[PDB]
Amino acid sequence: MQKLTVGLIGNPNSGKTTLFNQLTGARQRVGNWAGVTVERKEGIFATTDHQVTLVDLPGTYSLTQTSLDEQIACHYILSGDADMLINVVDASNLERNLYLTLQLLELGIPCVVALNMLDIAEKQQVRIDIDALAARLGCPVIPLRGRGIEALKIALDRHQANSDLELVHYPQPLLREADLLAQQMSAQIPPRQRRWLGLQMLEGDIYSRAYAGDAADKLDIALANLSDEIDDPALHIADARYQTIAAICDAVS
Amino acid sequence: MQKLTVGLIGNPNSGKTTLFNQLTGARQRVGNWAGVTVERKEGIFATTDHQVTLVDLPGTYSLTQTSLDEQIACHYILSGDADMLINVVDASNLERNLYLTLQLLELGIPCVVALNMLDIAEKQQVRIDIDALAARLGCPVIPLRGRGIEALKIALDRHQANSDLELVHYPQPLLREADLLAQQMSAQIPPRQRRWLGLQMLEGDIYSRAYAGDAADKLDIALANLSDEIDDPALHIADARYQTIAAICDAVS
Amino acid sequence: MQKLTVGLIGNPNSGKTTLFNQLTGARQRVGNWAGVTVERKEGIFATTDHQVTLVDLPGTYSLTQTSLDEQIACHYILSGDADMLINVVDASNLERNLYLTLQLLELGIPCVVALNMLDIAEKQQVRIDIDALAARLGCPVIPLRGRGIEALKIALDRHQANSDLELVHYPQPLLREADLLAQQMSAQIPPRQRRWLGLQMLEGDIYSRAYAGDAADKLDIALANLSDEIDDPALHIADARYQTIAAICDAVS
Ligand SMILES: [Mg+2]
Repeated sequence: MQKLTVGLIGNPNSGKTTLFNQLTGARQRVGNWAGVTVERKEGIFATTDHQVTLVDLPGTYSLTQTSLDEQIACHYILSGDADMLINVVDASNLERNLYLTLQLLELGIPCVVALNMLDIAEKQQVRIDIDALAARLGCPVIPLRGRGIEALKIALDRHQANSDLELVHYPQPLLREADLLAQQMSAQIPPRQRRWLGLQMLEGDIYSRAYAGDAADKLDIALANLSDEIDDPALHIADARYQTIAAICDAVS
Repeated sequence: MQKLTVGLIGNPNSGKTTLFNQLTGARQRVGNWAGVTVERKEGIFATTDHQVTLVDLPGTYSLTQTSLDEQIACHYILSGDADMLINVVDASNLERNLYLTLQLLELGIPCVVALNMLDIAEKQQVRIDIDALAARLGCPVIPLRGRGIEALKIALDRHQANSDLELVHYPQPLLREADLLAQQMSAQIPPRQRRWLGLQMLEGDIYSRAYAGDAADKLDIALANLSDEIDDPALHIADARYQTIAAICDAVS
Repeated sequence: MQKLTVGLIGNPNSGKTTLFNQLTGARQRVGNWAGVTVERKEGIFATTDHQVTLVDLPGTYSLTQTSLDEQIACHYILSGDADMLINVVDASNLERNLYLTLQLLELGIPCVVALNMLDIAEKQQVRIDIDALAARLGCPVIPLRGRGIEALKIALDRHQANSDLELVHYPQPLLREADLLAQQMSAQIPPRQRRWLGLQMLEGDIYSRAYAGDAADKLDIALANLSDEIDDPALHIADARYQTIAAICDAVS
């Protein structure tokens, strides 16, 4: 059976260790994240086609104060160590969850959404439309009797590449700059990421500057172009992302 | 920012002035429709890409007694003045609303559906499936905290062309004639419209004859062909449109 | 009007004679299935494009003890007598119904699902999402005031070919053998069926061996290959089909 490294990532409190313990059972071990004493849990389970190494990522609300759990998930996410991500998403706080989701999706990392706590969503009287959600995100959405798990495993095997949906609608000025920023960036990172990194820099993401290399000192002269062409830049971006999530939610829940 | 002329159209009582006042705020003015003393409200708002001139069309149940509100919406709709239409649709009377919708869709006018009064639909215990509705119509469907509006604006920018769905299933005889009628028609009107006009003439739409030009006096000899090949013609057509709406509704609500 | 032979097939008790009596009214007659005294009801109704000969198939839970109702539906299904199938499916026992459905879909027979007893599903508090169901199955799904019937008729005309969805996710070893089995099989049966037949043989379907011809005595040496490569074979297959239905249901109901 083929090897596959999957990252497990989600918001804190959103059922991420439950999923990990059910998937790996006993075939798990605990180490520390390199250089720190933060715990790194790792595990293995078998799908029809793969033998999967599942790495439990620290629980987080955003990829971009700073935080160590945060620097860890992000650093790992940008490393390419992972062939694919299982994004555990709490159905009963769907909007706040999709924030992390969209980031993974604009990065372009092959992603399977594991939609949980669907019992609480019923009580609280929320219904998500699974497959409408899958169509807007561009990636399979699996609702979790060990059913969800089997369905989740199969999706890991069958899913290869998220659809390119251009999910956020940005001012054209903004994209022009994120792009001009993105060519000052290391060949070492894929295209979609360099775009995302370009946009993060225009948002005031300080952290991201350290991922940008050659594009640190071009933010000021990029902030040159936009002043003409526009602005409120970090404003337009946060907003665009906020409109994109608010509209999926109103369409699917 | 780019200019874009959008028509606003819907059934009376279906929340069409509310939407118009929210979109344009104060940047509106009132004139009269050319040649009459019927009020024509016009307004402007800004999307990410466009500066939109919104023209409020008289409220109507059908494009095809006669009526002046009716002659006005239709005349404007066939003029091409409008780059795009926002079709305000009352969720709580979805079937009766889609009648106007289908007409716009068989005409081929780039169309964004604004699905409102979703509060009344809840109480009355109706749920519409937004994105299944969007897939059957071939055009974005936006459910309206100023959320819906932002989602509506973004769709105006992103939507270019309705999908060609062949939505109504017609007897082949019927289409043969609507088509033979449609070549007797002015180069000045697009293909989809000339087909629609051909069909309207076979339905007994008297009004449409004045849009047909050269194809007035061919209805009798078109009604020649169908007598052989079929009939009940105005019957088959009204019915086909009625089946098409009834099946979308049963599939999405 | 064009001729079209449709088979009507479903589980017992799932409303299959009601649908048949409504579609054909009085234009029905009763005969016996060739060689037996089992009743074969046949009927005719008119669609917009076709004049349909509807043949009522014995009610059944599976295509693959043995049974005569069972041998009859299957034999007819593999004969190609039918240009298309109307699969009547009880919404209130959706999972148990889809078992028969999947078999038709892996065979590749142009299929229209007629989704009934939607009243009982409401009471029992089940909602099916029609068009999400249609998208996963690869075939139109029509929910049945003579509405459903009209919508059903139109779909018969418009539907030509199920989408190829590879619905069940099989171990690659399994498919390798079902395929090697499938070339030992008569040119007389289409590709998708010979694959299905290959898989049925590896499942312990005894009945299917008589459809396989030249591939009877290769099951033992096919069971050669898999022992190496795997196993639990009939296990993996039944399971794969069970996961596939369980995941559609969790996604659409
Ligand atoms: Mg849906």
